[PDB]
Amino acid sequence: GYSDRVRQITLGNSTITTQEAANAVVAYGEWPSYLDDKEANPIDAPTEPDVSSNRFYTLDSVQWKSTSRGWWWKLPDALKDMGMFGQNMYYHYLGRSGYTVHVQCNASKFHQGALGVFAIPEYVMACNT
Amino acid sequence: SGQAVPSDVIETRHVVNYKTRSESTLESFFGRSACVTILEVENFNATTDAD
Ligand SMILES: [Ca+2]
Ligand SMILES: [Cl-]
Repeated sequence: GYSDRVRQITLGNSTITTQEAANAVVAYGEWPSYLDDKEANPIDAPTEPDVSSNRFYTLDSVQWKSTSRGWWWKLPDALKDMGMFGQNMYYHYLGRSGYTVHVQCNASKFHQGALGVFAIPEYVMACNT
Repeated sequence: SGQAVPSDVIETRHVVNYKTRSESTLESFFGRSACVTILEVENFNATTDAD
């Protein structure tokens, strides 16, 4: 019954379903976690907003055309205006976060195309001068 | 002097401090060869008291 193609993800008040997945990646084989006392740095009691902020935010959709060359976002920049996550981010000097990234693109059995979806640590890009 | 620490006046998390004051011991603070003077000497055929 259970399938690599069919998945549910629930975080806070938000759920995603997919019926045509291909497993899921856990970057570098490591699930996100809270910061341990033995690795901590700032000494103030942290804010852990939990379900207010740790939930699926859907960005504006983009259009894939035959002429599209691709798309980029940065994190946490892409979520800076997203509900209570954005408020917690901007009210504090310091923040850390893991992410579930869910990229959605359906077509038909008669369409063709392939998107590479990459999560890049420190994605530094070239300037235009 | 004032004695209060952050846990006295704010809510604090537990932070394990592994850092040491190794480099501010007197031995560490003074553990450098410092230039204290520049002397001058010469070698030539001296014909005057000054030379
Ligand atoms: Ca206290
Ligand atoms: Cl949209």
